[PDB]
Order: sequence, then C-alpha cells, then structure tokens
Amino acid sequence: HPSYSRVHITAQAYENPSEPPMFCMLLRKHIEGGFIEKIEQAGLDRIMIFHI
RNA sequence: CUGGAAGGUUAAGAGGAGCGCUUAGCGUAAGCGAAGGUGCGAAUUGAAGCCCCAGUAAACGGCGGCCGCGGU
Repeated sequence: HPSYSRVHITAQAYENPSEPPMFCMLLRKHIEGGFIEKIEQAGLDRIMIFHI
C-alpha cells in the first residue's frame, strides 16, 4: 500500500473477495503448497526476499 | 513424394475337399448307384498396390476463436 506498506504476521481477520484477483491466482499457481526455505533482506534496504 | 517393421487386405495362375447332371448295375415301385464323361467348385497358395508406420514444405498446402499479458 502507498501509505501503509508493511510485512508482519497478523492476527486480524480479513474479508476475501468472491473472485480472487489475477495476481493472487498467479501466486497460487506458482507458490501455493510450497515451502519457505529462507527469508533474507537485500543489504539494509527495505526489501525482503522470500525463497520459496 | 521418398523410405519401411509388424499387423490387415488383395489378381491371374496353382490346387481339388466336396457337390450337381448323366447311368452299367440294383431295386415290385419310389429310390439307391460303380466307372467314365461333363458342369460347377471350398480350404490352402498367390506380387506390386492399398490400409498402416517414418521422413520430407525454395513439395501440394495451411498459418485460429472466445473471455478477463492471463485464462479457456
């Protein structure tokens, strides 16, 4: 989000759309079912890299 | 078009298992019936080709829809 960009584990409940967006379906196609091998930061920039 | 393995299909010719007609004989008749002649004739065998398989587009040819780069 332009103003509220963040990454964290959340307890909050979220309402999902009745139809999943294209990006969501793409992520599902490629990485749903997969395992997170590593999470790393690109130097000390605000960029997290998930190896899946 | 070129090449080709299995499997399938296919001519004449080859081959005659059988069958019909005829009748010496045999039978009171009805009918049976050798041999010969004669008229058909099944299995089996039978190439290329074709089906089939592979390649080949400066061979003949052909080079999409629909929906939201993705889906179908």
